[PDB]
Amino acid sequence: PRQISDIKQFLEIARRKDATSARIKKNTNKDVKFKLRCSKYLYTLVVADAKKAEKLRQSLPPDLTVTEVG
Amino acid sequence: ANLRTQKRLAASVLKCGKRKVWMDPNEISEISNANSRQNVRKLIKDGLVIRKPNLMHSRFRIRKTHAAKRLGRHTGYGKRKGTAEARMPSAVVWMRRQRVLRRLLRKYRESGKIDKHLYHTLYLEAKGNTFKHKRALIEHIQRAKAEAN
Amino acid sequence: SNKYIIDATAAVNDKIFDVAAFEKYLIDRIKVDGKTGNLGSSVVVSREGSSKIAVIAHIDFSGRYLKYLTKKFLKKHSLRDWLRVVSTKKGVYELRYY
Amino acid sequence: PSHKSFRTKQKLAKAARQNRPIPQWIRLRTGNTVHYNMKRRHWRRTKLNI
RNA sequence: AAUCCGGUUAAUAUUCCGGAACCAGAAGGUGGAAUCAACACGGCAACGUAAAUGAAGUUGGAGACGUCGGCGGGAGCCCUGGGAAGAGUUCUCUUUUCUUUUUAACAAACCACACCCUGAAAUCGGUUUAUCCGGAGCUAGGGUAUGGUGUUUGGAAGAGUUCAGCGGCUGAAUCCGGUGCGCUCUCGACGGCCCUUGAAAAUCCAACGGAAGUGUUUUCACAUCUGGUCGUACUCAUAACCGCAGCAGGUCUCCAAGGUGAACAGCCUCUAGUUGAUAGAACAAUGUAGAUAAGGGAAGUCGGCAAAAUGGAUCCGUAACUUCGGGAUAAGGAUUGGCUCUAAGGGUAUCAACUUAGAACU
Repeated sequence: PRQISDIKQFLEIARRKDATSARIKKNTNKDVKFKLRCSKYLYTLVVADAKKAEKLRQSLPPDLTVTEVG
Repeated sequence: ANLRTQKRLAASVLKCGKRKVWMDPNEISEISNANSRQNVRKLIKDGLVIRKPNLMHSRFRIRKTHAAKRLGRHTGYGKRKGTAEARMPSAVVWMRRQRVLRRLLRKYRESGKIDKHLYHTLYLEAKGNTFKHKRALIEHIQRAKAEAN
Repeated sequence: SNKYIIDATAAVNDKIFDVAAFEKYLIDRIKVDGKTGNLGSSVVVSREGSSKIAVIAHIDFSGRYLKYLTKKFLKKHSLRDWLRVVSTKKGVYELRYY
Repeated sequence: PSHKSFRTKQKLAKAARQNRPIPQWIRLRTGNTVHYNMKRRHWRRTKLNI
């Protein structure tokens, strides 16, 4: 219920203490959806390029619990 | 072997009614053993319980009759049980005609064929039911244009 | 443009039908524009190998129609019980037993 | 109905408990004059009127 | 004040589970803004902005309201053109018949009747299905406001659904469009009616006023915490209620598919539900409920009681009388099918809807 179009701020909310988990979604149309469970909202970020998605994934801090497609 | 509760659970699981639930008559013992919804779901997966398809309500004759009546058939004096106003009210006929006439009048005024004086004259003439259809207004406008010119 | 294929490997191996009858039935029962024999250059049935029935069309065409025509002669020869037409991939229909 | 009051819940809960048959070990006691419940009640025949 | 979806149970669910939200109240904290010109700027304006102090006292607004009648918009259902998956039929015919093809609360961006500005209008013009509006400033040109049951995404495909495989697991598909005097609910702009003018309060907001005042304020963006009691099964009725009963009685309301048709009529079907009511065997009288009857046609009877006849729609025609509104569907005639066709009535060359007229043929 919160769509994020800014990569950094998605990262910063991920670093924020309210963040509990992150999820990866790989759609058939080949876009990557980074969803970040927070305390109050779920912030999702849509990226159209695979390598930007991959560099984003490794940019997530290690302490965050990342989960693959459900 | 009473299976009224097994049929009830199947209808709930299959999202249908009992009239669609079909349970194998040759597997009554196995269906009787199945007593929970998890067991009923296992029966459905195994194929011992199947939801029958919906009964046939083909609209071929209905579509064919509608297409034929669209050509002008089945609309004689013996095929009309409602009065003319009930079948097609004169109110909606007038409303359609007025909206058509006003739309064309605005198109002609904006285009430049008629000025505000002629538009207002034809507007009140149309409201007075002087113009029966779009052509009737068209010939009147052309005749008025020729007379002025 | 679009290409459709009917696999009949099981039929030809079991002598259930021959690719000749497949081709003949398709050519004389294809109702393009509502009339048979109007194949023209837009739609052409190109039969390659004695296990395949391939149609190449330059206009819109229905795989459902191909299943319909295939279902026609299956009952005409009265072995519809032993054979069923099932689609595997896009534009592919193959015959399967029980 | 579905919309109840707690006092009605209490009254129904007692009346449901009183509408039960006798324990069998009761009948085996010496000098026992109880053989069946004289106060049984069916939901159709006799109403609580509460 | 504020909750939705999917799922789960032998029986509970807007309550449980999974996911996703929301409201009210409380406290300090991070970030941002204003401030020594203490209490922000912009726009001619209608008003806008992420913030932008406001005591007492006063005042305004929301809550907060009839009824009917069309007209416009939206959503759901209905209808429909292709696509794809299965399934029905196939002696013959049918590029076809049927099922499936779904997207919640909530968050975000976007989306023109009242009003403002320029302007001055009689050859008066704008405009509605419905004649209202204008020198108290029309038309026109440019703005402002309201902004959802609309749109684009997030939710969200991972779910639900259909289908094809494996021994719980793996593959696919869930797509692209049109339409309307259509129904259901709602919404907007209006209209008519009344010696009938169609609740209150709790609650919430705003304004006028200006107490008061490194430190001050902050209806701004963030996170943190919390939410008691009681009801919740099931029936709601040709068997769970009331009639002594498992009584042909009674008993408030919501949802509401297709065809015929004017129609929530009758008649038939789809989804759903039921197939319950002692049964069987025989066709006697008398019955009960329905049917038909030659010729006559009320001779029957207290009495046309009962039954019959009439019946929709279209065209024609319609009396005495009358309170001039009616009587009137007066009365009295004509007509109606199937099929093949032209002829108009619209929308943007192509596209879409059923309503009338006329021709033949049968």
